[PDB]
Amino acid sequence: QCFYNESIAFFYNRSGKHLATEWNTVSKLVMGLGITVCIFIMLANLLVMVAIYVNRRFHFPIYYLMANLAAADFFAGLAYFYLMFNTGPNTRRLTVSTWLLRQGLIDTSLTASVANLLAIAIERHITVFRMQLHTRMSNRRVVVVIVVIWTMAIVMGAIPSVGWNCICDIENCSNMAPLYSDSYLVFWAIFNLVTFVVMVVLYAHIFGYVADLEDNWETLNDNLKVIEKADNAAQVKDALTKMRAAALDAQKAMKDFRHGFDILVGQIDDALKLANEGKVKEAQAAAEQLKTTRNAYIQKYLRNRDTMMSLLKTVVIVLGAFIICWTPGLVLLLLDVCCPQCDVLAYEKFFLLLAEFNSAMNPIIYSYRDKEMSATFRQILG
Ligand SMILES: COC(=O)c1cn(C[C@H](CC2Cc3ccccc3C2)[C@H](O)c2cc(OC)c(C(C)=O)c(OC)c2)cc1CCC(=O)O
Repeated sequence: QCFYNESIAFFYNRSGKHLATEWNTVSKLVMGLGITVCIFIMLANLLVMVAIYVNRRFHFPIYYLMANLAAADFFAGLAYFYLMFNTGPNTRRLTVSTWLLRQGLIDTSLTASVANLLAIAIERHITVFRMQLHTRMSNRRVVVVIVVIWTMAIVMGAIPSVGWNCICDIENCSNMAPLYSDSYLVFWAIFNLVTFVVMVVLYAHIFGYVADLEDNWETLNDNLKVIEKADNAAQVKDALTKMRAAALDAQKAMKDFRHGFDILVGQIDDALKLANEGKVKEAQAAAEQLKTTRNAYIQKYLRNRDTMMSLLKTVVIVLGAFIICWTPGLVLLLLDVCCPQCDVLAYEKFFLLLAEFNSAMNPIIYSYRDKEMSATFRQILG
């Protein structure tokens, strides 16, 4: 059993897995659809890679990482192509080395996209707290990041092919993968799922913080209108106190915004002292000066935040579609070794195609969300 010159039939028969010898009706269609999707992945992801390369506006650290994510899908298109060419009766034709090759290329392609989305999540986590994009230094750093993403992918796709397999542990072979160990699949599934959870936390921290600044901005604009209304001294104080409390929370997060909001804190505190003395008319006039202060920075940050949030939402849709299709397949790996006789693993071909379609979903997402990219795709074809 331990690295014997045994065929794939030996491993597949011992575990509760099917092995065909004849050309089945569903095997012809799963191969037929499989290749058709693979050709589309190798064309749609290649089109968006050329689009970022030729267009001047897409020469930024965030868009270079998107091209690498497409390159990972392009590699996946080649990985699933070799898989679909060796499915059904052609599975028997595979040797021990060639089985680990088709399985290895798929494991490499997943962690290539997993580390890419992880790097994009970190990229968006910095740019939101840094307001705008970085300089040329980051573009040189992105090249280094791309190397780290692909190096991690090659290593993660080599770990089961460098000793961690049930070849010399034939009794601890999984029902789904007859050459892969149960201990590896439990580790692999929990590794990719914990990465999905920490990525959700990263965007939840971004959306939560954006919501907190907009809430403080809503409190600042609403209470400003209250002071404008001819009311008593007590009505002016309660509005300014609500503004001072909103400005201190907005402060918690280059030196332009850090020393920008504190100017408003000073102007509100000076307007508050006027109301405490008894000067209601002077307090309303000082609050009118706060309106001209905020109107000077909305032309420097509010116009640029809309383009940032438009790209941020697009990224979450790419990540969202990735979780919804890959999680049932990864949960299936856990139920394969930790749930014996509770449920049959019949839906194995369905979850495979579900994750395969995602490699084609990414250029479709950028086509209807990104305005500049949608016009660039037509320029290449013509
Ligand atoms: C193709 O048509 C099938 O019918 C078919 C199905 N299989 C079995 C496995 C699919 C499961 C469904 C699925 C979907 C998404 C993620 C994981 C999983 C596991 C597959 O070997 C595999 C194992 C993985 O874990 C290591 C992963 C990963 C990376 O998590 C993997 O990436 C999708 C794919 C094999 C075949 C064909 C060969 C055969 O057996 O004759």
